[PDB]
Amino acid sequence: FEDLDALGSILEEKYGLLEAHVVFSPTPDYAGITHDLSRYGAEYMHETVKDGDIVGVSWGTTMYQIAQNMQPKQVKGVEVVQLKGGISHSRVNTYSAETIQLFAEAFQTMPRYLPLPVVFDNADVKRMVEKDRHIERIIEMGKQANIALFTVGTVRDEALLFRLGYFNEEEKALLKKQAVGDICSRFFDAKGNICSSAINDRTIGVELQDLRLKERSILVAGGSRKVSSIHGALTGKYANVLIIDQHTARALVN
Amino acid sequence: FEDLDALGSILEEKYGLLEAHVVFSPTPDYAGITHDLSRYGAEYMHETVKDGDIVGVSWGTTMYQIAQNMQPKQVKGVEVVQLKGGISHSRVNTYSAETIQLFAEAFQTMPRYLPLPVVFDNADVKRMVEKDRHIERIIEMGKQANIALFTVGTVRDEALLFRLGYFNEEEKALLKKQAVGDICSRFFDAKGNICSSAINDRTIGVELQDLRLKERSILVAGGSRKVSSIHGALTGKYANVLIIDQHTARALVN
Ligand SMILES: *CC[C@H](O)[C@H](O)COP(=O)(O)O
Ligand SMILES: *CC[C@H](O)[C@H](O)COP(=O)(O)O
Ligand SMILES: [Co+2]
Ligand SMILES: [Co+2]
Ligand SMILES: [Mg+2]
Ligand SMILES: [Mg+2]
Ligand code: NI
Ligand code: NI
Ligand code: NI
Ligand code: NI
Ligand code: NI
Ligand code: NI
Repeated sequence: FEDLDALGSILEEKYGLLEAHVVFSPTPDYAGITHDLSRYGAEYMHETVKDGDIVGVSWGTTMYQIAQNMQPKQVKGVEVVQLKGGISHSRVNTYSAETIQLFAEAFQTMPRYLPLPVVFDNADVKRMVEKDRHIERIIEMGKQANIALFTVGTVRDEALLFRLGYFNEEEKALLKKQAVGDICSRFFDAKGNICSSAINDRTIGVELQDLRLKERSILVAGGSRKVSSIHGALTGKYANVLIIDQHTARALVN
Repeated sequence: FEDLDALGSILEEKYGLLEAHVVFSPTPDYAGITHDLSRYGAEYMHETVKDGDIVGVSWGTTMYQIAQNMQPKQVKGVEVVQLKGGISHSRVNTYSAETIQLFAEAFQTMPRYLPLPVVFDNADVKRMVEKDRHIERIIEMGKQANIALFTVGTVRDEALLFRLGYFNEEEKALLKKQAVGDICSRFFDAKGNICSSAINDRTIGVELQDLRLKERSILVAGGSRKVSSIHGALTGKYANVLIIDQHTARALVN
């Protein structure tokens, strides 16, 4: 038995967080953890979002589970914006559109989509694509967002970001060796530093340093497979609110 | 009363078509015509598509109605590919994804999406985007397609292609004055000639001259608002199969 409050305050002081929410999940398996964290993430969002908020959302399996658990809230003037594009160049679907739809619906608004892949083949195309005024507006809304909600990814073989046709096998091998994970599809190492300036320069979406400026940058993540990823993310100070299970919390404190 | 067979053979000889299918629609209103043409289009597709076919589909209100009326067919080895991207930069939705999903489902396959807008801000970005190998593959499948299904659009104020954030007001004014319509979002005049090489050079999707090479290039269109558009399309020889109502057929013969 962990005093979840004790673990929370330890994480808060260790990583300089505004809030650490240690959620009880009875078993250490990833599915079970994720389910419990997604549930509390949805409750936290419902409690937190208020009139006039600009809310940035990520995508992926965690974010879709949170979305699926969202319940409506009577708020006015809320904007919900996609923080990174979710277009795939493979048959694999990110469900980014469905995820943001569910969040926007909860908050009585319509989704502000970012209708792009997150990674492009080269920095020249990225720079030409990002200059489209519609894209610029969406990226600027992502910067304005006072609330950002995301997870951290892994570099496992079946990592979603390795299945979307973005990367060649040399790049995947590099990331598997040199990154611990991604936030919004930007890859960092164990110290939170950007792994590859070249790959980062091919990416359209919220910049990691911009997350540090927000009223709430909320990281929802847990499981043994994400311990190192979370540690990197927190070391980089990319989130000020952490929603985590007690197994993973203990692993980080230890 | 029109002998629909007589009108058909007249259109066939007038425009050098492989097939003209004159569909009876009792009233001249656009909704009524479109419904009847969409229904027969779905039946024609069901009858026509066979094992191994590569089928290219367009999008828009006509194409979505056809899609909604499609019934399944037990065929093997069929590919269904999007002929032009359907991403919008406004809140207006083309339903391109839902349209191709319904066609692919009918033909026992999964959609080959073109995850792009059809028009880009400038020719430089278009050229850089089209070089992505995934995009190249989809465009090449569109060229390989032995069956292409499309409508022709108008240049009315509420034309779908004027509502997607592609064009500034100067460009819309130019197109309204100088084009009669579009096939797959490429604009032509009354003689079937491309209106603007500049706008055409900003467009990713099936090239009009490539439609002329296919076993079946199927144009489904009717209504007084599309008479001039259809005439331009047929004058350019972009379709070898026409599905049209008897009101519009009479207007073209007259
Ligand atoms: C946007 C990509 C996510 O950061 C991550 O790689 C995948 O999310 P899940 O781990 O929740 O699938
Ligand atoms: C892909 C655009 C279509 O050619 C056309 O502009 C619109 O289709 P509907 O006329 O069927 O809406
Ligand atoms: Co190899
Ligand atoms: Co004006
Ligand atoms: Mg549980
Ligand atoms: Mg009818
Ligand atoms: Ni409430
Ligand atoms: Ni450390
Ligand atoms: Ni444990
Ligand atoms: Ni049949
Ligand atoms: Ni003529
Ligand atoms: Ni009539």
